[PDB]
Amino acid sequence: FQDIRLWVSVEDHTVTIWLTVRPDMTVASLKDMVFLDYGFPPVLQQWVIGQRLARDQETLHSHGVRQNGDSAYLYLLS
Amino acid sequence: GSNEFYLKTWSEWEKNGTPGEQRNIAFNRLKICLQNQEAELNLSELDLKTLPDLPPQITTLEIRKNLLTHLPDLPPMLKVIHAQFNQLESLPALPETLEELNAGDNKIKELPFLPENLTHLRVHNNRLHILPLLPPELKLLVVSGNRLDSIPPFPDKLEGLALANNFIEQLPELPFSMNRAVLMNNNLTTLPESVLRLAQNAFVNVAGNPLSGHTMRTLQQITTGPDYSGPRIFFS
Repeated sequence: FQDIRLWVSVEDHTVTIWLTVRPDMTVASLKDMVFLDYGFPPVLQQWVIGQRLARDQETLHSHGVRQNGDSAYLYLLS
Repeated sequence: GSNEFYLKTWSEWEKNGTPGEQRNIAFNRLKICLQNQEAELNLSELDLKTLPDLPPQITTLEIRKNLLTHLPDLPPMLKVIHAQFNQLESLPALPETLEELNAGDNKIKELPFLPENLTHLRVHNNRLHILPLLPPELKLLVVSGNRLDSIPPFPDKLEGLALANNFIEQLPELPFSMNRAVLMNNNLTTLPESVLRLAQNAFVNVAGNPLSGHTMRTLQQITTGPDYSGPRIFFS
């Protein structure tokens, strides 16, 4: 329930963004946060966190996101 | 004697709701709030359709996810209002102490005057056609999903801007303080030159705008150049 700083590499052209997340956040809620803050529609977001393609209902905690500076890759679909 | 007025009003209000409204739980929280002189009133997620007179000492009003169409007068020390996910058609006059206002996901048609200490304004998913003049300490402006035809000039500490899914035809010049600008799905045909002067870590999303051919060449002559050090601009 402490904030985590997530390093995100976005590839559609690339950009690196810093997100602030909570470990109990679902991938669905992450997609919603990024939709509002960056404009990427949830249906077009594909999240990779540690060798796995993250599914909407999985938590960041379940994918090993635990400490500031942890990384995720975001790919944007056509 | 002041307390009796409030307890009486809340008492009367508790008995006049519809059966879905969790008025009894609200009455108890208001009571605890007033009698402990509590800083935050949290009536969120209590299916309320109106609110009564509010405890005058609160600095945070947490009323998200109810069914409110209007608010009562806002107590004059409020610093934070979380009113998102209601059915609000308008907001009352805003207290001068107000710093954060979240009224996203409502039905608001126009906003009242924005007070001079406001730093965060989140009013996405409303029905706004125009915005009030923006105050000088504003750091975050979230107005995506409205009906905005135009947007006022940006004050010079604005760091985050989201105005996606509007009808905006012209974008005012962007201050260097801006690190994040969501402009997607509007009616822009040109961009202000100041967009190229934002920081290298800055982000601009301008997808879904009918940017002209000359605009596209003008910008990409700079953004595709080898010595480019301006922000990352997403065009699609």
